[PDB]
Amino acid sequence: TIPHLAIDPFSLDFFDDPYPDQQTLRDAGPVVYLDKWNVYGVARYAEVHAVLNDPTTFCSSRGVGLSDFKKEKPWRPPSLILEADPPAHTRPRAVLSKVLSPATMKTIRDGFAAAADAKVDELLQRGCIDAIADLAEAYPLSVFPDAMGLKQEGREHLLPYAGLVANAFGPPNELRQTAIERSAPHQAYVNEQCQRPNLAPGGFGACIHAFTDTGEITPDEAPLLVRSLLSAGLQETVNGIGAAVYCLARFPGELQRLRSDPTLARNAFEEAVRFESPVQTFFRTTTREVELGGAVIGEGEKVLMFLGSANRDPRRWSDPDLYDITRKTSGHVGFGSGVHMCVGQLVARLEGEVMLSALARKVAAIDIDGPVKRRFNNTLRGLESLPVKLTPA
Ligand code: HEM
Ligand SMILES: CC(C)(C)c1ccc(C(=O)O)cc1
Ligand SMILES: [Cl-]
Ligand SMILES: [Mg+2]
Repeated sequence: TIPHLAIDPFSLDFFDDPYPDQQTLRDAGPVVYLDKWNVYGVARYAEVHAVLNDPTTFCSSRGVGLSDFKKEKPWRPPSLILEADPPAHTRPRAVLSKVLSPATMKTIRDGFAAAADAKVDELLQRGCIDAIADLAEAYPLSVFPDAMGLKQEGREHLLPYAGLVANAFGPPNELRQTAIERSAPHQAYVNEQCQRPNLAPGGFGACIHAFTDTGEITPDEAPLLVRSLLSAGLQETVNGIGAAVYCLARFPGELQRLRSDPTLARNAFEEAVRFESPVQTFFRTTTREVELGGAVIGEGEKVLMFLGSANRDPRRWSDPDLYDITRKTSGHVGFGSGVHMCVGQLVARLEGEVMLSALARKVAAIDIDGPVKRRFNNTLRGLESLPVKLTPA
């Protein structure tokens, strides 16, 4: 009754162009079985949304990668938020929500915007730049480590550690094996920066450590909560900003609309997150037998959610394969949905908004002027290099 498919969603060919295979996955049925990895798959919006919003049945504490923590040891100690279920998830989640709060965003917004404007001004002096290394990577690196309270030394480990974490959610393929082989220096750096003395006053990390006396978390939980922000706090936003620049380069009519109304910056970024979904896929594990999309799934089964596919499902979206900066983007699952929905999304959206606002006000044209290079990662979609010429307004 459930269709079996041989598509490998973690193959290099799939990463190179996932969209035809994602249509095949959607159109085969609401629930498929992926014989390559012995997991269930859901690629339509409806089932992805349903799974995300039923955490009791589709749990996260057995891992949100392929590996089942009841069967195998996690490669690093489990995240106290991403890899926890309610109720243990609840109070650490509340702490991170209050650390990355609206009030915090108000404190840091003016500086984040000034740094975005300064970066675009600097790039316009060069003209021909790499929109990944010089913009999508450089701008978050110029604001987020400082906002964390990290020292200057060792920041070159941050993006490698993030890529390692994302690769480690995948199956035991070459991408994952090589990531773990290379992991030791990045992991050593990140774990050390999680200790209270290494996080500057007033930053996100210091605030986590200050939140250890309310009955929500204890002092020995704060290092791993800092680790969560150093796992997820940079590379995903880098990919989203790079995706937005890629979209504006490929769809010049949308850059023209954005220039005419820079208040579209926040939705232009949200639409880039829907369109390119930096986090492509994520797993749950069933805790009991469940009926989903007419299929009966037993206990202890891995369920692979295709977030990027859900964000391009024509059952949910009109013209899903168009980049439309005035689209009603509410409801996309690029940040997840439900109790685990990205706790850092205010930071991501702030960074993306103020960068796209700077581009909207300062740049007249964005022309690709060199070979575009994709980065392959088991979980993340993103570019390695995006040569562009920037024309000033
Ligand atoms: C465009 C950028 C980003 C994207 C696309 C993204 C995507 C996601 C997604 C899909 C989830 C849900 C995981 C799940 O349901 O299992 C998530 C959760 C999370 N994200 Fe983000 N994220 C981004 C930026 C950030 C930032 C800037 C931070 C930190 C400052 C962050 C920290 C986290 C954490 C800690 C969680 C776990 C929340 C929980 O389990 O309750 N992310 N993210
Ligand atoms: C952004 C993603 C969903 C990939 C993420 C979230 C949280 C963590 C953590 O370490 O808590 C790691 C990665
Ligand atoms: Cl680690
Ligand atoms: Mg090798």
